[PDB]
Amino acid sequence: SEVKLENVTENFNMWKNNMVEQMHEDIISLWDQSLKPCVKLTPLCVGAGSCNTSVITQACPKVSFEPIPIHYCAPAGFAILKCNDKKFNGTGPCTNVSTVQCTHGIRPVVSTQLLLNGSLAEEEIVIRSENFTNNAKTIIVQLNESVVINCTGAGHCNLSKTQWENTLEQIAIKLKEQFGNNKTIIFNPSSGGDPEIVTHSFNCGGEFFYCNSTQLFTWNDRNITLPCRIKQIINMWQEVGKAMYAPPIRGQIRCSSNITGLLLTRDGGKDTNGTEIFRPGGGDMRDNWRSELYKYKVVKIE
Amino acid sequence: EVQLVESGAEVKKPGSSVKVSCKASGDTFIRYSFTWVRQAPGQGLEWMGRIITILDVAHYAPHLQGRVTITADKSTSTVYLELRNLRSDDTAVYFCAGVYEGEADEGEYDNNGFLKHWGQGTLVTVSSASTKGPSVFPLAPSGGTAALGCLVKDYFPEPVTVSWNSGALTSGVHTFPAVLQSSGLYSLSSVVTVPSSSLGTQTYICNVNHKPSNTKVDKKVEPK
Amino acid sequence: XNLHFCQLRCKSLGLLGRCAXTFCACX
Amino acid sequence: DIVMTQSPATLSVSPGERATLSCRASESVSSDLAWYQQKPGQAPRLLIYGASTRATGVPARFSGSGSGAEFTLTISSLQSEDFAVYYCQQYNNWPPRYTFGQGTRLEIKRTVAAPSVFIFPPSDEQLKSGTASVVCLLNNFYPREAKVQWKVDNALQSGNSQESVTEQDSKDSTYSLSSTLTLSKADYEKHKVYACEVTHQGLSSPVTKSFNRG
Ligand SMILES: *[C@@H]1O[C@H](CO)[C@@H](O)[C@H](O)[C@H]1NC(C)=O
Ligand SMILES: *[C@@H]1O[C@H](CO)[C@@H](O)[C@H](O)[C@H]1NC(C)=O
Ligand SMILES: *[C@@H]1O[C@H](CO)[C@@H](O)[C@H](O)[C@H]1NC(C)=O
Ligand SMILES: *[C@@H]1O[C@H](CO)[C@@H](O)[C@H](O)[C@H]1NC(C)=O
Ligand SMILES: *[C@@H]1O[C@H](CO)[C@@H](O)[C@H](O)[C@H]1NC(C)=O
Ligand SMILES: *[C@@H]1O[C@H](CO)[C@@H](O)[C@H](O)[C@H]1NC(C)=O
Ligand SMILES: *[C@@H]1O[C@H](CO)[C@@H](O)[C@H](O)[C@H]1NC(C)=O
Ligand SMILES: *[C@@H]1O[C@H](CO)[C@@H](O)[C@H](O)[C@H]1NC(C)=O
Repeated sequence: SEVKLENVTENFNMWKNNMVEQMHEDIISLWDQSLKPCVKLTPLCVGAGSCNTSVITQACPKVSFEPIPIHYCAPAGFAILKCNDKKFNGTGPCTNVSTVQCTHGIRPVVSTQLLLNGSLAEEEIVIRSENFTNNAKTIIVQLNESVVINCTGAGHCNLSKTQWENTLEQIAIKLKEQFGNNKTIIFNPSSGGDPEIVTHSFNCGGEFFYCNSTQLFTWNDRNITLPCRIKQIINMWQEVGKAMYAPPIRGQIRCSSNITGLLLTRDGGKDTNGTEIFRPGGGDMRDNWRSELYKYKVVKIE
Repeated sequence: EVQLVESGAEVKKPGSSVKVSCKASGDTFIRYSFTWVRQAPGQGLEWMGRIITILDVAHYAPHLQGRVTITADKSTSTVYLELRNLRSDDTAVYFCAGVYEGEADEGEYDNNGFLKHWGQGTLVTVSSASTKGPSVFPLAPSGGTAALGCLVKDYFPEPVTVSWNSGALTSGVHTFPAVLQSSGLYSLSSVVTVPSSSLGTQTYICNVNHKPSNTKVDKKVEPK
Repeated sequence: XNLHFCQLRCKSLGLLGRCAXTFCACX
Repeated sequence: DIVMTQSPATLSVSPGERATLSCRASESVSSDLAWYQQKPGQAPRLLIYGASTRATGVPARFSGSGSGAEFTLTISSLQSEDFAVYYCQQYNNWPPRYTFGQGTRLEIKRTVAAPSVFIFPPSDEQLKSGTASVVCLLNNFYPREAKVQWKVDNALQSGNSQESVTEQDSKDSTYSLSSTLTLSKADYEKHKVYACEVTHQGLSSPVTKSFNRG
């Protein structure tokens, strides 16, 4: 036969993956179905532009919430492609593609600045961005070695100091590989915004933690104790608005997570050249999901 | 040092509306939640509603049908209770109360539903009756101990103060709680027991003070 | 996210305000 | 929705003795249960919260216990200042619909004291006004339960008399009650004998006090 055998290579775009919006909608459903606020205040506007605060009061039961691993499976008629290329930056064509019935097991965590309990890179650290040139595009950092962070809930979480320092070190190197070897890398704390954005915030065991992460993002070419506090009144992530959750059930609340990634932003401007500044980012949970689904692409079977 | 002071007594006509204020002082206002409790004469306490200051959200008791609104003014650190289309059975003492919720300004909130600090209360009388001083009639004694008194009749509104001999006579005195009559006016009696041997020797005068009508009367109670 | 309110607050600090999903972030 | 029922409605106990009040919720309220004390003419004071936590400034003789739908407030040694009304309150439901118990009045128990009865005919000054009030007085008796029967020309009356009872006396722990028979001058001058028959635990026989108009 003259016919030739060929592997089927598809094009990927982790930035325009419908699996992300789908998961985002699923996470939101699972939450409202298990952790709803006692009072929810959300802005309600009309055409002209006049708005009024909407207040919703409902039962807000609290129960020990344990991580339920989930994954996405292909419905009859479609298949889930998986890019297995090394250092896959998340876009363009993939040479070594495979198929799976469902995605790997995921333990979805809502957080900002740091990605917790996610998947690690097999080779070295990899940084991905929809457009590095654009300083308005978030940079997702996928570590290849997790860093344990334990919160004794006693108002502070602890991390290895040299291990976190080694992490910034390797991350900075990867940034040089993407912006220039002679450029100087510098990490600075958030420039501001809501507390969830300014601090490293995450939900653990159904509680909303806010940790001061200044000691973590102050660097330039033992343990690290971060001051953290639990809040009942916060800003929602599922939608714009404020909410109030019930006080903690258990007496002492602890939390042990693996730092598998980070969300950064680079300071733009043509000012002060030769150096790049990166601060902790995040806020749009879609990027949190995207950090786990970047290697998948659902395509119609044919 | 955390105290609650409420505005003075009020008298309203049916269909009118009243706004009671509660000034809070002594600590960070936004760190407390306030509740309004009412008590009709001779009845128990009733939870009306509670406002979560920092959030500026108030919750109410069922059967109120939006005739009540609870608001807070962070500027003056004052809580208000607005009651509309008042009915005569709205007459009661309204109590303002509050409790500490934690560092609400830092996002912490206990959402405690009990009441630690309380205001002195504000009497609100809803009636179509117009203020009127009381008519004081003598309850004259009809072999050693004699009883006499004064009938303080048809006055509006509460309260009324009664004393005997400018307060020098207190032993044996019994000033009864007032009774609201079918006419919408109040009425009560005040009696004292004295020794018969003192009659025709010492004078017994009951002093009746009704602030609302700025009336002050002294009636002599004779054996005749 | 509340862009309008976000922009004003960050602005009163010489920063630009922009949404970060449902949150306000100053740049 | 959540009904709080206190019992008994009235509790009588000797000073220095121990009293135990009961409160019940129509459904579990967990431990979001508080107890308050209120003196006549005064604002309520918070005694216990969290079902068993005693508030600052509250005497050590006051203590609460219970959980779910059964709670109790114990006052180990009744002092003169402890005789008043006590209310419980649940605040466990959300959306919040907090409710109070209808209360339990704690009164001083003393020995039976018969009352002295006195009847007062209306004054001429009131007659000139056009109304007529006949007052019957029951001075310093115990317990509070008493019965006043009005008779006009030996005819039992009903529906035209208002009674008023004082607070328990703080010097002899007795009570005083007044019964007022109201009529128009017209109806009053049409009758001759006005009498009030009194019945009380301390009286072996009803005590009747009366007068003849004129
Ligand atoms: C693709 O797989 C082959 C097979 O081992 C490997 O040699 C090659 O390095 C892989 N390329 C990428 C993009 O990972
Ligand atoms: C991503 O990788 C592809 C091919 O490896 C490359 O064309 C692209 O510039 C990289 N960065 C972007 C634009 O995401
Ligand atoms: C698929 O085929 C391409 C082209 O021959 C090759 O480069 C790639 O490594 C193959 N991937 C695998 C391992 O199937
Ligand atoms: C992780 O990657 C860094 C550089 O990105 C490298 O120095 C380190 O050896 C790698 N560790 C593992 C376990 O792959
Ligand atoms: C990436 O962003 C830069 C602006 O920083 C822009 O000039 C460039 O066109 C963008 N890349 C593409 C192809 O969209
Ligand atoms: C991370 O995973 C660990 C182990 O399952 C779990 O105890 C912890 O709650 C997770 N962290 C968060 C914030 O979900
Ligand atoms: C965090 O800690 C730093 C360093 O002590 C301090 O300057 C800052 O006010 C704290 N709050 C922040 C930035 O979240
Ligand atoms: C972090 O917490 C986990 C959970 O209890 C524990 O097993 C682990 O030993 C802790 N790691 C450190 C830094 O001691």
